[PDB]
Amino acid sequence: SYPIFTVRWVAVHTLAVPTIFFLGAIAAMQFIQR
Amino acid sequence: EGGRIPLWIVATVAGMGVIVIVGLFFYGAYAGLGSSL
Amino acid sequence: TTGERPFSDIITSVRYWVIHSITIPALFIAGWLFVSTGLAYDVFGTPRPDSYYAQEQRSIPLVTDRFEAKQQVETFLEQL
Amino acid sequence: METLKITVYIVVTFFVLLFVFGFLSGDPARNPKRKD
Amino acid sequence: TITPSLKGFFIGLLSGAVVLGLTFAVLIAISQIDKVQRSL
Amino acid sequence: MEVNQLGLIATALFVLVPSVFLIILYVQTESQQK
Amino acid sequence: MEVNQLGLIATALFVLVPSVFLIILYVQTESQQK
Amino acid sequence: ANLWERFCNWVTSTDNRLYVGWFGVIMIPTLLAATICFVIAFIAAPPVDIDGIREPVSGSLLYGNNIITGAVVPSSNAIGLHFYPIWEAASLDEWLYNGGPYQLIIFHFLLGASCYMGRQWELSYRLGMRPWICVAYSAPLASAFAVFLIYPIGQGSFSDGMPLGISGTFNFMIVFQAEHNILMHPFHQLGVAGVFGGALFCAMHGSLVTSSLIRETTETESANYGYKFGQEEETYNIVAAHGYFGRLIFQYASFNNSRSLHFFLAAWPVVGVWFAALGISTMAFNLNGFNFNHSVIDAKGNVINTWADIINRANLGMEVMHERNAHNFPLDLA
Amino acid sequence: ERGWFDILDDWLKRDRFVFVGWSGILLFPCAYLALGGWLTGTTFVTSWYTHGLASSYLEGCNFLTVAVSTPANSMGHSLLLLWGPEAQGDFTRWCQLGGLWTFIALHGAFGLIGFMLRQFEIARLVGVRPYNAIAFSAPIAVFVSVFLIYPLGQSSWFFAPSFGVAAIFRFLLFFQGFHNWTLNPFHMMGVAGVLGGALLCAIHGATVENTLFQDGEGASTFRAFNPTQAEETYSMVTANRFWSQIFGIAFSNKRWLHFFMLFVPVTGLWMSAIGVVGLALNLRSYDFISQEIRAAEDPEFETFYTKNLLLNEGIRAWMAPQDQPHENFVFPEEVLPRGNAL
Amino acid sequence: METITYVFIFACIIALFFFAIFFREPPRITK
Amino acid sequence: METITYVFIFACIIALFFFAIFFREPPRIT
Amino acid sequence: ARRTWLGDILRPLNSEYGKVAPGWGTTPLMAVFMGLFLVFLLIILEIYNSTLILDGVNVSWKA
Amino acid sequence: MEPNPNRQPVELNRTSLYLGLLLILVLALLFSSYFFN
Amino acid sequence: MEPNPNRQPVELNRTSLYLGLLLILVLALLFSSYFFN
Amino acid sequence: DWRVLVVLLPVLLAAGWAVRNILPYAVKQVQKLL
Ligand code: CLA
Ligand code: CLA
Ligand SMILES: CC(C)=CCC/C(C)=C/CC/C(C)=C/CC/C(C)=C/CC/C(C)=C/CC/C(C)=C/CC/C(C)=C/CC/C(C)=C/CC/C(C)=C/CC1=CC(=O)C(C)=C(C)C1=O
Ligand SMILES: CCCCCCCCCCCCCCCC(=O)OC[C@H](COP(=O)(O)OC[C@@H](O)CO)OC(=O)CCCCCCCCCCCCCCC
Ligand SMILES: CCCCCCCCCCCCCCCC(=O)OC[C@H](COP(=O)(O)OC[C@@H](O)CO)OC(=O)CCCCCCCCCCCCCCC
Ligand SMILES: CC1=C(/C=C/C(C)=C/C=C/C(C)=C/C=C/C=C(C)/C=C/C=C(C)/C=C/C2=C(C)CCCC2(C)C)C(C)(C)CCC1
Ligand SMILES: CCCCCCCCCCCCO[C@@H]1O[C@H](CO)[C@@H](O[C@H]2O[C@H](CO)[C@@H](O)[C@H](O)[C@H]2O)[C@H](O)[C@H]1O
Ligand SMILES: CCCCCCCCCCCCO[C@@H]1O[C@H](CO)[C@@H](O[C@H]2O[C@H](CO)[C@@H](O)[C@H](O)[C@H]2O)[C@H](O)[C@H]1O
Ligand SMILES: CCCCCCCCCCCCO[C@@H]1O[C@H](CO)[C@@H](O[C@H]2O[C@H](CO)[C@@H](O)[C@H](O)[C@H]2O)[C@H](O)[C@H]1O
Ligand SMILES: CCCCCCCCCCCCO[C@@H]1O[C@H](CO)[C@@H](O[C@H]2O[C@H](CO)[C@@H](O)[C@H](O)[C@H]2O)[C@H](O)[C@H]1O
Ligand SMILES: CCCCCCCS[C@@H]1O[C@H](CO)[C@@H](O)[C@H](O)[C@H]1O
Ligand SMILES: CCCCCCCS[C@@H]1O[C@H](CO)[C@@H](O)[C@H](O)[C@H]1O
Ligand SMILES: [Cl-]
Ligand SMILES: [Cl-]
Ligand SMILES: [Fe+2]
Ligand SMILES: [Mg+2]
Repeated sequence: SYPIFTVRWVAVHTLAVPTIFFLGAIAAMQFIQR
Repeated sequence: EGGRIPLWIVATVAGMGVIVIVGLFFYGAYAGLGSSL
Repeated sequence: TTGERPFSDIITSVRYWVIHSITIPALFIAGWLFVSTGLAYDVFGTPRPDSYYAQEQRSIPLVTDRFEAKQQVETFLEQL
Repeated sequence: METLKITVYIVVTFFVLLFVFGFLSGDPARNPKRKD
Repeated sequence: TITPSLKGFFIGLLSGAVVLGLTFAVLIAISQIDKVQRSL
Repeated sequence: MEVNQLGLIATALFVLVPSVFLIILYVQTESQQK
Repeated sequence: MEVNQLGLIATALFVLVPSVFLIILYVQTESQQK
Repeated sequence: ANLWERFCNWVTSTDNRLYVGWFGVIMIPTLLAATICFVIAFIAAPPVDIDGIREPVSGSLLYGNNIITGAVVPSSNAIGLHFYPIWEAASLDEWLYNGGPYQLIIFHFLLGASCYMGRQWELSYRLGMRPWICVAYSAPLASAFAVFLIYPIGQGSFSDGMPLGISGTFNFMIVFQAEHNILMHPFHQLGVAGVFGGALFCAMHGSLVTSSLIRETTETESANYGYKFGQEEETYNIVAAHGYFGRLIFQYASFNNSRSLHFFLAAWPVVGVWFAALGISTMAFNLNGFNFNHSVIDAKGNVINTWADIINRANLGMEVMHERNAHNFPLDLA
Repeated sequence: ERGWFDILDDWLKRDRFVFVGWSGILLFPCAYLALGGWLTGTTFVTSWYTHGLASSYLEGCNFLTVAVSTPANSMGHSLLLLWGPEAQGDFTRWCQLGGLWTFIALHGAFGLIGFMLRQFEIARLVGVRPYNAIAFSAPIAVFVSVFLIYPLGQSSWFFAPSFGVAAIFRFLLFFQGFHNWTLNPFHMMGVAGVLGGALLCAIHGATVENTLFQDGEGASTFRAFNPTQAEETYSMVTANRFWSQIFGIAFSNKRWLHFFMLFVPVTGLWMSAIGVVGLALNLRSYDFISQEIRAAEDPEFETFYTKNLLLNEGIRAWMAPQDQPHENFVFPEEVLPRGNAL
Repeated sequence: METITYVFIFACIIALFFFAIFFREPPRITK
Repeated sequence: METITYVFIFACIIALFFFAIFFREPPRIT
Repeated sequence: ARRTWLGDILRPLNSEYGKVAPGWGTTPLMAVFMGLFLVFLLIILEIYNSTLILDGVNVSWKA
Repeated sequence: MEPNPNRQPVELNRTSLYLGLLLILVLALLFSSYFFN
Repeated sequence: MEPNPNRQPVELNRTSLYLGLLLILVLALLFSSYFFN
Repeated sequence: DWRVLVVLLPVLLAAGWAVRNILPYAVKQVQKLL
């Protein structure tokens, strides 16, 4: 009944996908010591 | 199945995840790089 | 409504979480590894804590030439 | 200066008394609907 | 002659051409596939 | 020439104040219904 | 104070010219019929 | 009705061109006193020894100021938080030298403005309105209290209260930055969000209502004649406004409820300015903006500067220069 | 009639969750890249080679101190394209040279154009007047004057604002110390428009909410409004009386009120932009000449204007060596202006 | 002359307040 | 500044002559 | 309306109000000239900017 | 409040405007020299 | 000549006059210091 | 570079798992449109 892939789907993922990636990256940075 | 996991549980778990990650970021202000030490 | 499935329907569905209990952690772990492996430093050219200065140098490696800027940074990085 | 002090003390007291006694004069009743 | 920056210029020119070309190709394609429904 | 420093404003206001008075009166006369 | 000598005429005209323009428009509005 | 009863009736009358009211009984004389003293002082007051170091600062027009540089100068540091009414001075000459007008003005103003806030409740009650306009006005009021009263209390002197002037205001801001790093304080950042956002939402609401005005006029007349004071029908199409703004962003990001929309318009700037007021009121007790000076260090221990450290260099410039003759000991502790 | 253009037009203008339109072809990639560039830079990219600063989460900065910093002064006003003669296609060197700054600034600029085109497009399709687009000219005037015109009049992009919280704070303080920007009447009109706008926002919202008609039984009054209702939800007549009696004047015309709400902050931002165009050329309101002549001749003459210049002089001397590292300033302790003790 | 000018403009503004309040176009209810 | 002032007044006068001649209220027989 | 000698001579030049070519007409050719003009502006910008550096073109007072 | 019956319209015709402007401008042309002195 | 039909009456109401005078006077109060310099 | 593979390894395994869990519903959506 409802479509799965839409313009809305793309817009959501262009933001969501890098966000989670970036958050994991910044999470890891919290353990870096000089 | 569209409606099985109640929205209030999703909100609570999602919210708790935000608090944990931001909490980690605050912990990092006091340890390692950017800690002044 | 504009036709697309309601977000509330989607994020409460089993099939969504079947998919995203995998995709979300995978991306998070990928990001983690981007930093933990040190690849992030080399992609963007960001100094590691031990690569801001040479051991006895106390002068900042500032770019001072427009068209020989790329070579200047290279020269600076050799001096490490 | 003493005369000025006394004058201002009297002026201020006068207006303060007006404010207190004014609000004591059935203020809740001074509205357009339920006068209570 | 073709200085390095003239080559760089052509590269930037082609990259923009490719970005714009592909964008409009994809949008034209999707527009033709998913047409709006109108009354006759 | 070392002229009086208030001469300019004196002249400008001498011209503008009454000229404006007249202009106001004329224009409001014209705008009245005929 | 050693101020700019044209400051007075500049200020005066800056006030008077547009103020007068508005007064002209206002008064000729009032004098119209209805 | 007796004299008192008729007087009360007049005071609280809904038919006065300007509402008086009980708060008005205090507001009117205090604001008049503050206004009259301010005007006289701004025009004619001699130089004031703000910092108590016998270095009088000229604030008034007749003593070499213009509109931009002119001020009513804060009272002497020698006075501190001491009450300095006219009758405490040996003479008006002394009173003026020591900045007596400042105290007279700010105390009368703050009382009158507090009563202005009370008066707003009061009239709303007389008119059968809801009562919270005065709550909106508490944001700017609290901000006036912050700079004129709370900060001086925290610092121990009305000499550190904000001057009553355009350049004196900037002086207060620059020194505040030097001593509290206000820019790096989240309450001031919230304040900026409140005023930047308030301006944004003002322009937003203005543009959206104007965009959706219903055609009631000809090309040659102002569209404003399309609305008549007290008409029962709404003058714009909110459904059309929502249809526009919901498409500009997305549907659920736009308001379709006017009451909710207007609440948001009230709450955003008000809350932000509350936080701004609280920034100043809490930096009054020296809980300052974030300090990340030398926060980033390399493997050896070399300081790697951030933009925070560049802010620090600017702050140091303000610090070492301000009140250049006032400090005898190495730390500026208040 | 119904060719490929018209078919493409149909699809672009579909009523969907996120409207696209023709303007979306410009807007979405430029906006996405500007935002993406900022997030990328502040997370991973240094400012060591351009500024001698750390500027990313990777280096240990926090949300307040991260930035995408401007290129080095020696870059002049180079567009600094990835494939340009500075970076020569090398992505790493491009990042190290401040290429992300021009990337963000330029995509940001074309993004704002796309957004304002979007405002025009949607308004036309929905059949409303385009006042929202018009009001958005103010944010555009600000972005263009500050991020483009200002540095273009200066020596290089270096002196443009860097994209960061603390970096922007630095920009404010620089403008105080070097331009005495608080003294500028165009900035002052800007302040009046912003604070006046915030005032109008607060007062109008509060007035509506406190002159509501009772249109329901609820003590929570939000449900007692219908989007499609013909009637005003609040009393303009009561609102008008209240303000007339409180303040002396009140709005009586709702259309004027709402236009005035557009006018005030929009005009203010425009005025501030004009001031910054002047500062691009160091054409400042720095001084009052009369004040300076008097003060120079009369060492007992002091105003808040003279006090603030002393602060500026401190800002300049103390911040310049680290803030302008390309100048190689060495100011020996003895030359630094300082008051007593401090 | 500057003081006179500044005080003049200020006085004109105060006079304007008086007229704007007391000699305003009176709000009249219509439809 | 004086010369400008004198020439300005003179120029306004000549302009007035123009309007007073060519844009006069036309004399009419009723 | 008043006819004049000059008005009559110029009449043909103001007689085709609203006259259009059908459909898209010369829009495609317009687009090509616009595209070329954009490239032209980009070239002169990049020369002035020292982003495009050409032999024998020294962008300075010294040439 | 009832209208004041003593109110009268005011007029200045075009000729009077021109005569008045002539008077003002010529007076200023005459007096200006003495103002400048 | 026949009248020009494009001619239109012009208006400025009292509120607009007040708003306009306020703008002007306040702009003068602001810019005057810089004019005197 | 080996880290590129190590970093993108979770990403590609996640995209594949998402395809396997949506392919019956993705083929169904595309065939409906065509
Ligand atoms: C509409 C969307 C859009 C717009 C307006 C821009 C605009 C810009 N980009 Mg961005 N970009 C986009 C989308 C967009 N980009 C996308 C989707 C990506 C991901 C791939 C990028 C990735 C990107 C990078 C990495 C960079 C830019 C850069 C730039 C700038 C320079 C572009 C240039 O000089 O090209 C010139 C090309 C054109 C103007 C197109 C020409 C088309 C004409 C009309 C046709 C002629 C071409 C012809 C067919 C080819 C023949 C050539 C032959 C002779 C060899 C400019 C601000 C640079 C910048 O920001 O540096 C600081 C830069 O480094 N972009
Ligand atoms: C905020 C920017 C902005 C906005 C919202 C508008 C809005 C409008 N324009 Mg104006 N215009 C602008 C800026 C803008 N314009 C600029 C800077 C110019 C050049 C002088 C023009 C020239 C112009 C003309 C001649 C006309 C309009 C018209 C219009 C209207 C119809 C839409 C249109 O034609 O858009 C035009 C499209 C754009 C502005 C988007 C341009 C995107 C470019 C091509 C991307 C280029 C990328 C670049 C090559 C990358 C390299 C960068 C380099 C530094 C390396 C509408 C009111 C028309 C109108 O009035 O009709 C009644 C009209 O006739 N515009
Ligand atoms: C080159 C290539 C690839 C081209 C292809 C382009 C293409 C076709 C793309 C399509 C695919 C696609 C969509 C991709 C998406 C890419 C992507 C994710 C881009 C992101 C772009 C980007 C950075 C966006 C920034 C995000 C953004 C807009 C943030 C702002 C959101 C925000 C906080 C909005 C404010 C919301 C809010 C509460 C507003 C209140 C304002 C207010 C009080 C208004 C007053 C008011 C309100 C009313 O409500 C009504 C009623 C009335 C009366 C009224 O007074
Ligand atoms: C800082 C702003 C100040 C607001 C403070 C108030 C705090 C309250 C939070 C309100 C925040 C506003 C969000 C409303 C949210 C809300 O409260 O409504 C809830 C709403 C519920 O929708 P449904 O579950 O019904 O699903 C939608 C479908 O039914 C529609 O087909 O979900 C959303 O709209 C969120 C979608 C996320 C957006 C993802 C799309 C990203 C695309 C990018 C957008 C482009 C914009 C265009 C410009 C380029
Ligand atoms: C309630 C906590 C205080 C937070 C401030 C928000 C509400 C009060 C401010 C309004 C001042 C504007 C002038 C009055 C405007 C006015 O007259 O308002 C009127 C509006 C509607 O009035 P009603 O009579 O319908 O409802 C109020 C009561 O009668 C209960 O029904 O009141 C509300 O919506 C109150 C909402 C409270 C719900 C809690 C809000 C919490 C906000 C969260 C803030 C977090 C800050 C985050 C920063 C990082
Ligand atoms: C540059 C570049 C590019 C691109 C890119 C991109 C597009 C990116 C992206 C990106 C992204 C897109 C990212 C992201 C992100 C994110 C994040 C990092 C986040 C976050 C967050 C947070 C942390 C949150 C928080 C908060 C808030 C805000 C609010 C309230 C609360 C809280 C606290 C929750 C390219 C390749 C073309 C090329 C060249 C260059
Ligand atoms: C519309 C209202 C606005 C308010 C205006 C304020 C009015 C201020 C009037 C001040 C009156 C002058 O006050 C005058 O000062 C002299 C000296 O300066 C004071 O001097 C007097 O008191 C001191 C007390 O120690 C004695 O030493 C002295 O011998 C005695 O003459 C008196 O108190 C008074 O005669
Ligand atoms: C040192 C301080 C110690 C505090 C001691 C505590 C004593 C408190 C004093 C209470 C006396 C006030 O008493 C109050 O006075 C006023 C004025 O006369 C009365 O009279 C009023 O009546 C009605 C009330 O509806 C009003 O409309 C009317 O205008 C007014 O005359 C109030 O009805 C009465 O309640
Ligand atoms: C130094 C600063 C000076 C600034 C000078 C600015 C000058 C401004 C001139 C305003 C000109 C107004 O021009 C005036 O317009 C009105 C309408 O409004 C016209 O009036 C016309 O319309 C009205 C209204 O329907 C009729 O009642 C009237 O009979 C008819 O003639 C006048 O015939 C014309 O003279
Ligand atoms: C700095 C220098 C400035 C100097 C300022 C000089 C200002 C002089 C003010 C002149 C005011 C004229 O006053 C104006 O008179 C006209 C008639 O003439 C009145 O108009 C009245 O009569 C006319 C004619 O019968 C009717 O069309 C109109 O409906 C009616 O209101 C206006 O109600 C009044 O506003
Ligand atoms: C937004 C991230 C886009 C990724 C850009 C591609 C990196 S490109 C490449 O990466 C190498 C790392 O092995 C570097 O050594 C090298 O200098 C660099 O040019
Ligand atoms: C994307 C650039 C927009 C330029 C628009 C030029 C349209 S061009 C036009 O297109 C029609 C169908 O759409 C055809 O029938 C016709 O042959 C062609 O000339
Ligand atoms: Cl100081
Ligand atoms: Cl000390
Ligand atoms: Fe409204
Ligand atoms: Mg850390």
